[PDB]
Amino acid sequence: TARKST
Amino acid sequence: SFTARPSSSMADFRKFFAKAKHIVIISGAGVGGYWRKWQAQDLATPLAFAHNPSRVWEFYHYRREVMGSKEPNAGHRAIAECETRLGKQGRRVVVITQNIDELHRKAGTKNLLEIHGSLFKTRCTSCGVVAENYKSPICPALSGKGAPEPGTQDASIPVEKLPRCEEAGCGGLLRPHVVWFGENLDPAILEEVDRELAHCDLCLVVGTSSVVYPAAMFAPQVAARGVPVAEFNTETTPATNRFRFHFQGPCGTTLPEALA
Ligand SMILES: [Zn+2]
Repeated sequence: TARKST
Repeated sequence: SFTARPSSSMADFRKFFAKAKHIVIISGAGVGGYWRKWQAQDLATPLAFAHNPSRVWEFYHYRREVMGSKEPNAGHRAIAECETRLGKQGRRVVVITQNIDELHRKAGTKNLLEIHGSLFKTRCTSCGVVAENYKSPICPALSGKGAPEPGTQDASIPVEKLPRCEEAGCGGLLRPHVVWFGENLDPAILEEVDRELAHCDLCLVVGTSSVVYPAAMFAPQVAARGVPVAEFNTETTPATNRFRFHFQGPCGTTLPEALA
């Protein structure tokens, strides 16, 4: 959830 | 679960805007995409960096060069000036930006949260020190590199000639202090975002803003609390129908009007 993604 | 579409009533929005004590403005790239044969998202990853640090640095050298020359646009200025003006009235405006170009900063915005770092900071992969860096070129070996056309030859710079750490006993390899896809955003920055989102009484989402997670869930979190959200974007997004308002157009047109 804190992890950048597209 | 009513077929809830957002209003496009500017006058109704401006009613809220006149009363709001804490406005959160979330912004994105309007300020993938392709450089050479690559999607930008596929360079912006620690695996690209681990396996071809030269290619990644040539890309960020390009981005630094291109962005370093940019002036703020009418959107950035209106957002900055709205902050100052509301500041004098004891009213808060804060910008939470997914962008790494520092254009909000260049426009004079003081309350700014850069949630994905900056083109203009490095971090050392050895000792972890973070530092600002506006040096053009960042190291001599990147001088005149970074050209964007498909077909442009790779620099293939040896790692030793890539940007290096100047701290004592170190000289480690630097990377851009940019949060990459598959990396965690800074926990302290996400807790600060949460506090702004929990206290704001109006949120604007600009330029959008709604395809990179977790930032994409920020405005909807505010709306799920019952607070009005206004989205300014040239097209609709996966989140639009969660918001109170949608103003189509380039935001160098709409935003200046909405914030005036
Ligand atoms: Zn170091």
